[PDB]
Amino acid sequence: KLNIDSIIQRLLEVRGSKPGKNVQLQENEIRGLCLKSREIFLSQPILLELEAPLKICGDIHGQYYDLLRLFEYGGFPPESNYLFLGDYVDRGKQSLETICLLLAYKIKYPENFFLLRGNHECASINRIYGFYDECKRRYNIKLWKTFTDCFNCLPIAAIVDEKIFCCHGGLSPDLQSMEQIRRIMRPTDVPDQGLLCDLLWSDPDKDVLGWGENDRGVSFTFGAEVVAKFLHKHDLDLICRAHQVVEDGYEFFAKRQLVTLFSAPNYCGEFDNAGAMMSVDETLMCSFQILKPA
Ligand SMILES: [Mn+2]
Ligand SMILES: [Mn+2]
Repeated sequence: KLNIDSIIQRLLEVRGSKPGKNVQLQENEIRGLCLKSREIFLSQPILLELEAPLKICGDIHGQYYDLLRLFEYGGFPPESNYLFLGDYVDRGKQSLETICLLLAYKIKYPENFFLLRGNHECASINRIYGFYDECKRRYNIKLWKTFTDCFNCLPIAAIVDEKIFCCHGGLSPDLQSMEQIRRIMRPTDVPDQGLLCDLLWSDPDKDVLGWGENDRGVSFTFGAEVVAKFLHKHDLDLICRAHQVVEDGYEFFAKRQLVTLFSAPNYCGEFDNAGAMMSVDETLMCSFQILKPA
């Protein structure tokens, strides 16, 4: 029943327009995106094992016209393969269009386009930071619930070519084995502590070395020694995460053993930050494309 091509065409029709212009899909169409993407998310592993070549993006937060920007720099699907690290909704003004385009591409190109869960893909959080209000304002609360059901099935982490470990937040002191991630059962809401919480909420910290307390009031911080041991233990070369704004769009930590990516330029209209996108080529060489704020 679902006309994906037409949905994608209408979402892209506003390319070039000044930021703010809405796209108005029918409720039934959005509901269809959620239900069909949810089938796909559940049919694929919770810990994705992906291969290069690949583009990797961090937080978007409903900045739809920045998402379009990313695709014009990186290549509209299927010209490149994509992995997004979560935080698609909240704070920005066009979360619906952001998430709709992402889900549409996921349905169209399920083997070449991937979405991880971020900490905002949780109903207790996106109720407060804007997605609930955007849904209510534009459609209704029932549609917001349909999105939650779909968010609850997103995968949590990826390993790219057995060398790059990717997740929204970062590491967990509870993470002894990758099998622990593969055993996480979907759908689920994100608990307030534990492994799943930490993957979506933790942060690197330059002033600690081991594990520390996190100023967010949830989860932990980790230092360079945690990072080194994790990579040595699992025979990995790099951790790739998002979750924090970085002035330059990306930022290395711990002698380039971790990188933070952030893909929303001029975040909230408040910050003066650039957005970045990481390319991994077949040789596992990492490059960056930078989108300066306009
Ligand atoms: Mn975020
Ligand atoms: Mn986050």
